Amino acid sequence: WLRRIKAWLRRIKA
Repeated sequence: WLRRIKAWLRRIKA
């Protein structure tokens, strides 16, 4: 969750 969602941040555009 420190490498997938930090990039999912890119997918979620949170």
